[PDB]
Amino acid sequence: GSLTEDGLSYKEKFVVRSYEVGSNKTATVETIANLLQEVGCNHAQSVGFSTDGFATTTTMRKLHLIWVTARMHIEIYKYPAWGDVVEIETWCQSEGRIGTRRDWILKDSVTGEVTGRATSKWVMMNQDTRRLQKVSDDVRDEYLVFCPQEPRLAFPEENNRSLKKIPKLEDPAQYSMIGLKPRRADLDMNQHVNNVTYIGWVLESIPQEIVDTHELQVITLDYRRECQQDDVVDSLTTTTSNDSQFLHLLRLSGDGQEINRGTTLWRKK
Amino acid sequence: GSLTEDGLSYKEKFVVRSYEVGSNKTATVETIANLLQEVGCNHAQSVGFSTDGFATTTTMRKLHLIWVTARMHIEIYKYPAWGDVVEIETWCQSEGRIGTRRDWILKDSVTGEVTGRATSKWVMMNQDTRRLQKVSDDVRDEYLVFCPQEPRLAFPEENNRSLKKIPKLEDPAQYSMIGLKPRRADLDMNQHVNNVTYIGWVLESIPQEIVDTHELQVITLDYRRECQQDDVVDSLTTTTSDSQFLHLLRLSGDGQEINRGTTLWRKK
Ligand SMILES: Cc1ncsc1C(=O)N1CCNC(=O)C1
Ligand SMILES: Cc1ncsc1C(=O)N1CCNC(=O)C1
Repeated sequence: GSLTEDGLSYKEKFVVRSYEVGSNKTATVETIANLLQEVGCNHAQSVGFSTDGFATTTTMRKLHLIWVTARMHIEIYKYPAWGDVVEIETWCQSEGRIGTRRDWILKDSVTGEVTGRATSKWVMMNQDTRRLQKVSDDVRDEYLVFCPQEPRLAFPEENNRSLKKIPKLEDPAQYSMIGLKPRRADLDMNQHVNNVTYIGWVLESIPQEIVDTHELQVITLDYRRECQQDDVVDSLTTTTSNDSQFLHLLRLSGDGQEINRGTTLWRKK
Repeated sequence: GSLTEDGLSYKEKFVVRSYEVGSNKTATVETIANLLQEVGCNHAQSVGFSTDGFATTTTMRKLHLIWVTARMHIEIYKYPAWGDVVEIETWCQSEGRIGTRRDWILKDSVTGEVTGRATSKWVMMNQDTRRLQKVSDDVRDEYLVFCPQEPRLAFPEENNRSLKKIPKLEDPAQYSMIGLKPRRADLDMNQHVNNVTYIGWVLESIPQEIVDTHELQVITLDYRRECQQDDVVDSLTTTTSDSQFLHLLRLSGDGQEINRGTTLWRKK
């Protein structure tokens, strides 16, 4: 991988692995999400961020602050097959005091065509108190160093799916998968549950017949609260709709505390 | 990746990923096991095996046969850190009518030193009846085309750890993790639970304090029966001792054994 000529974005190629594919012999959405996270991490290292798994700036370390995901939105047109080379371009942008955004474009390395796109919103959090906060002036000035100054969006459109409000699923759910627990392979190097695991848990309550007959086209996931290593999760899904749409909810199995909410759009194979 | 000059082994380089590492910022044993499986699949594709996830020969397809894992043994001296390049060399060998073996050597790409080694035993199974079989004359002939004819072993030593008999853990277990279930990311392209998932489930019953203070040096795992997509597993562990453990994976309900194994850990 490497930064582009202007030093304002980063590109990396990946060869899709045997264990990274599903029944259709193409990359799962979890493999796509792991690759987005990997290229994001390589971009951060290349522009001088912390090499400790937290990707913080100098001002962030002085104030004991970290970036936490608020939303992930992924749209896939073609999933790369086992053995194909996918090229992913990524860049960051500051959104005033709200937070920051990381965007991605996925391409077929051979044809050069765009096969997918993604966007993620990140918010500032104090590492100690776990309280969300606004982005300060000094942090906004550090982002100018490596971010394009004219707006560059993976999802530019006037009314795009990436910015839609997601409602809270009402009981009873149409489908459910209960008692989901993370194992050590679900944790990152800092022992927090990997953001990609929440995607897999959301999808666990989609009926197998939908997965067997449809391709996942869009997924939008809101991150409300973290699942801990010793927490147990319930994944709930209700149909909201040639195209199938679902509303999703992840909550703690005990008290029912919400951890994530989201939506998926599937098209017939 | 590519076959070596003699066409009897295969080499591939991997850059260790951010999500592939543990708290020590080095590759987990599950990442090592996934990389062994990946280079194994690339080797099979390059020597003309089926490209459907089963890696069968032409006589295996006519007889409706597939290879199933009987044992996996991995010994790691140094786990590669996040961003390091690891080089893995793999080859196969026929063991008469018993089955076949796939062996691996892991090296630090920069220094050229051996940082680990692995060996796996595979047995023939009829895909329809699920009955184990011996390897027939015709499939032993096909293995001669891409396997070294003089013995090449990752664990050559007589009476080594990779060939030891593993006992069955007796209740009560000292430690346990119950109610483990596979999700879709645990399945392979043919919807069977990935062999690497069983390694993770074995390790789930090791106390966190052992993981925090020790490095895993050796793991030997026997595969007895497959966990299905709708099965629930209990992982049991008892200390037998350097720290050594005896492990058992069994179905949550009736207690049917699926795997048994051992691990050896060294103080950090
Ligand atoms: C530079 C940056 N700005 C907003 S997100 C982000 C980033 O690259 N990451 C990936 C690693 N860990 C994180 O928490 C965030
Ligand atoms: C060629 C060969 N011979 C014994 S094991 C093996 C092998 O490469 N694999 C990896 C893919 N799927 C399998 O079932 C076994």
